[PDB]
Amino acid sequence: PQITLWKRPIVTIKVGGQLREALINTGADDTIFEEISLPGRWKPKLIGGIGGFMKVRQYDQIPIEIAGHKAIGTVLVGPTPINVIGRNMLTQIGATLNF
Amino acid sequence: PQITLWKRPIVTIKVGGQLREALINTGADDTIFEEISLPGRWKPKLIGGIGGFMKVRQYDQIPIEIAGHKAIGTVLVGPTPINVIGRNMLTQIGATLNF
Ligand SMILES: CC(C)CN(C[C@@H](O)[C@H](Cc1ccccc1)NC(=O)O[C@H]1CO[C@H]2OCC[C@H]21)S(=O)(=O)c1ccc(N)cc1
Ligand SMILES: CC(C)CN(C[C@@H](O)[C@H](Cc1ccccc1)NC(=O)O[C@H]1CO[C@H]2OCC[C@H]21)S(=O)(=O)c1ccc(N)cc1
Repeated sequence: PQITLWKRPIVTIKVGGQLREALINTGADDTIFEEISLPGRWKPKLIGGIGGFMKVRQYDQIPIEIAGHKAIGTVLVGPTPINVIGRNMLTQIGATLNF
Repeated sequence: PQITLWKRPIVTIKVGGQLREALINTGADDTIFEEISLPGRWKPKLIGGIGGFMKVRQYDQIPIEIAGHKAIGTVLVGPTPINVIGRNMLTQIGATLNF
């Protein structure tokens, strides 16, 4: 698809056998969801650093479907106020910015 | 241009008779630069809200050139750690996300 930016670019995601809404965020290195059960072994990760750190669970090699397109990558699970699709996943779907 | 997302999408901006680097950020509603002198009347604005607020100077109707393309819009000036081009400006240049 082609997504214009007059509204926040929030899209439907398939992840962990569930559906979630998430913000497509070119400003985010990583993809993070609030609390979802995912498969495999996780490890703790501290993220952020600008004013403090948030501890999250890092799951690698998670399949997601982002508005119809399949991606595999790292998904962080933790107490984010806003689910986010970051560049790690956007590269996998071939997302570009165009003007 | 077409910008891939394997690196942070940082681009050269012309603003206030100066050059700055800024992050193209689809996750940001607004455009914010660290401290730059701009023309016109500003007003204070509190931004954020997620953990606290940052007070910034809001300048309206500021021309910028974002990798070659002219945009006019609101520019916030304040103590951001990272200069950001947000959706307010991205819509003016016709920036889209495509996959
Ligand atoms: C890490 C996520 C929970 C949230 N994100 C913001 C985060 O990257 C901020 C971005 C940031 C940049 C400049 C100034 C303030 C915040 N950086 C940061 O270090 O925040 C710290 C704040 O306390 C800790 O808890 C979260 C991470 C740690 S994000 O995915 O990029 C993001 C960015 C903007 C929006 N609207 C929604 C999500
Ligand atoms: C407002 C700017 C200074 C910074 N931005 C982050 C900001 O939107 C966070 C985004 C955010 C989202 C979820 C969790 C934490 C932070 N939201 C927020 O309310 O932050 C508050 C923190 O203290 C105050 O100072 C800054 C604004 C106030 S941002 O332009 O979207 C931005 C986002 C990510 C990066 N890497 C760089 C910039």
